[PDB]
Amino acid sequence: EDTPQFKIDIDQEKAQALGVSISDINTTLGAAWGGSYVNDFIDRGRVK
Amino acid sequence: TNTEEFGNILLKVNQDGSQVRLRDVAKIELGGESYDVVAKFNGQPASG
Repeated sequence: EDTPQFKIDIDQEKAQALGVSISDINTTLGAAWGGSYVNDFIDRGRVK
Repeated sequence: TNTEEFGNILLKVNQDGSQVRLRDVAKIELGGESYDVVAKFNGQPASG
């Protein structure tokens, strides 16, 4: 069944006024909270 | 989703503060992906 869920609305006009690219908010908001997978690394003979 | 929403996109804010929306530089409407093909059944609109 449907459940409550937080909704964040980025005010497009305000963002341009303060000179913040919308493509940066979508990353900080999406990477800080949702987690991001940047790249791989080699450890103990395996890639992680 | 709506064409109204697309027409509300913000391209850039003028130095005077006036907004330059997408609808101010482009006519938005729902159209076909490709207009190359145009079918006709007994001289009547159709598709298949």
